[PDB]
Amino acid sequence: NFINLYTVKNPLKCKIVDKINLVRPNSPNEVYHLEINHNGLFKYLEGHTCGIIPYYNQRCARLYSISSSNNMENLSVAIKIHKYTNYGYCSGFIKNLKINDDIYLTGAHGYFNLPNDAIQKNTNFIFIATGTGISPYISFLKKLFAYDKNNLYNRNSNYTGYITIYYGVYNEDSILYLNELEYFQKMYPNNINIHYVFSYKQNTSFYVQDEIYKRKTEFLNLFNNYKCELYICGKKSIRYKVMDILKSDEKKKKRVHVEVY
Amino acid sequence: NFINLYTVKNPLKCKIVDKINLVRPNSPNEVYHLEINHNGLFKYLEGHTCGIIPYYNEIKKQRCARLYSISSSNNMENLSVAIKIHKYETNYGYCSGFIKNLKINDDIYLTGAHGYFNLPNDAIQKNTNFIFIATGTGISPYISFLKKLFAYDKNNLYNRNSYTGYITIYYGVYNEDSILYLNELEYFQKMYPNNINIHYVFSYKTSFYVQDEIYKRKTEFLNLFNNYKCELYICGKKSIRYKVMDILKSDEKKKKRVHVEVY
Ligand SMILES: Cc1cc2nc3c(=O)[nH]c(=O)nc-3n(C[C@H](O)[C@H](O)[C@H](O)COP(=O)(O)OP(=O)(O)OC[C@H]3O[C@@H](n4cnc5c(N)ncnc54)[C@H](O)[C@@H]3O)c2cc1C
Ligand SMILES: Cc1cc2nc3c(=O)[nH]c(=O)nc-3n(C[C@H](O)[C@H](O)[C@H](O)COP(=O)(O)OP(=O)(O)OC[C@H]3O[C@@H](n4cnc5c(N)ncnc54)[C@H](O)[C@@H]3O)c2cc1C
Ligand SMILES: Nc1ncnc2c1ncn2[C@@H]1O[C@H](COP(=O)(O)O)[C@@H](O)[C@H]1OP(=O)(O)O
Ligand SMILES: Nc1ncnc2c1ncn2[C@@H]1O[C@H](COP(=O)(O)O)[C@@H](O)[C@H]1OP(=O)(O)O
Repeated sequence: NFINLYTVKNPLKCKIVDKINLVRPNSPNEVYHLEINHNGLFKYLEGHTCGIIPYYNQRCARLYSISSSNNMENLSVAIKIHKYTNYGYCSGFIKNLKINDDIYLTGAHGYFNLPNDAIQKNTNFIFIATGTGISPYISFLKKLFAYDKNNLYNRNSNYTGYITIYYGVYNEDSILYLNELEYFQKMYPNNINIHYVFSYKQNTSFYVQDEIYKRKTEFLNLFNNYKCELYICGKKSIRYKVMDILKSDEKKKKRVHVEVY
Repeated sequence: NFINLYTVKNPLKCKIVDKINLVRPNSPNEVYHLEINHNGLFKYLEGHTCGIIPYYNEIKKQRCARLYSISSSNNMENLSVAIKIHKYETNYGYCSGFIKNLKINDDIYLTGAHGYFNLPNDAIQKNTNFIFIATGTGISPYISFLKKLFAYDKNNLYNRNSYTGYITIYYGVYNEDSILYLNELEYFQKMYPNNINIHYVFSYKTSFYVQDEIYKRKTEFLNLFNNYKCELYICGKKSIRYKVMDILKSDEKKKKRVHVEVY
């Protein structure tokens, strides 16, 4: 496996290649996409998180979902900058990062991966996310659809499954990896469908779970009839309402994946 | 004055006196109330947080502290803290697992105090009114406040001994068994029925959270904040903020009266 190949006691020294503002000006969020050069040495599968040790050489690491596929030279992450101005520990660190600065990662973590024969089987997917929770799904799509930023005009994909995405963000200027999401949507309209759920519409609260609930029968159809592998990434609450819909098998629980923070 | 007396560099060595399950069986949560003996050495005002450094000793050199709101009053010998145990898969959060495994009389290392989520310095004398808004462990500093204002003493609950302002509490939790510090909260409502009003918003029951309840009765909330010069506090989830603020919005001196601590 690629898990724990690097730890806080022997982290990988990497370099920042790019740092991009991921949101657009109507967003109340501040989120940076980081392109990180790891000399081909950081090993990972799509869905894995990496740890970043702020100000390394307190030695405390933070987890971040990898937003790139295995085949790509550099790796990437999306980091929301937390504020209370004071910043979160890592938040403050990422904020003052400069291009070509050193950054220390800890070996692959987590098990939020694709089934190992997803392309062969054309397995269908339900991806549910909020905020930065979209990152692993972006890494998933980049793999399944053989994405290439320098070669977007070709395809290239042997994946013929159907992917449904439910994504909750504040507004549309808060949708992360919109470039990619809109691209996949245009290039593969028979393979992918996306429902955005914006929290700004309120002020009743209405979130991504509530949308799933509105589409209960359709959601049940996809999971049951199309044997979708079901993923949840973001708010911890998403769980109960979505799990309830399914309940209303052990063979089924292996098809459900959860990563909340 | 008390901020950063203890740091990650010089943490205060304390003792676990008690460790109590704060929720009741129908709760899906696990949360422990820790009584901590700091030998009068840890200084704080009501509303402050302390840091706990998991696995600290005099292993590896991970000094990674987490903040927890103090739920006791200054006058109490020991200090209180309520910690939700975070799980995934089971695996535990970093500090969560450390607290999970904590025994009575174990060493625990504190930093602090931290924060400025504090009462007005003359609240009792001026009998100032309050609106406290909370979710989950966000009730903690409000418990601290109440213990100071109402002169709470576990060993002398049959005495009145209290402040005569009005406090309105909006508290969002999963269900009844998930109410943290239900004993105290029920004791305050029984003993000071004309000085406190608690509104519970249960998420187990579209979504409907604590802000939505407040938006449901926004005119009365407006009247409380404006007609009673209430100090407004918000502790818990970041989202609460905007829904509540908007009603207030539709300023310069009224922002001195609003307090927010989100996590
Ligand atoms: C499996 C997993 C995957 C994750 N993936 C991502 C991801 O892809 N992208 C992403 O952005 N994040 C992700 N996270 C979360 C991320 O790891 C961090 O938790 C996040 O970046 C905040 O870290 P921080 O050090 O900046 O904040 P911290 O310093 O750890 O503080 C945590 C929060 O408390 C607040 N805070 C800190 N100090 C105070 C204070 N004294 N008073 C009041 N408030 C305070 C901060 O504002 C912050 O919001 C993931 C987490 C997990 C567990
Ligand atoms: C001002 C302030 C006051 C606070 N007051 C309180 C309080 O009174 N009571 C309280 O309980 N908390 C409070 N908090 C939050 C608290 O400080 C901690 O953030 C909380 O205890 C979680 O810390 P942890 O080390 O156990 O989880 P961490 O290890 O830091 O991880 C954070 C979350 O991610 C999950 N996670 C970690 N690693 C993984 C992984 N590898 N894969 C998947 N998931 C993972 C954990 O389960 C956890 O839910 C407060 C925070 C602030 C900023
Ligand atoms: N309990 C919840 N369940 C699902 N989504 C939520 C919940 N609380 C907030 N959200 C939403 O998740 C999205 C991303 O949040 P974040 O930026 O904190 O990661 C936002 O739209 C946020 O709405 P809100 O605007 O109410 O915060
Ligand atoms: N965006 C939100 N705004 C207000 N309350 C929320 C939000 N998301 C969750 N909650 C609720 O706050 C309470 C405390 O949560 P926690 O246990 O995480 O501290 C829970 O009832 C939780 O409901 P839910 O059951 O939907 O998570």
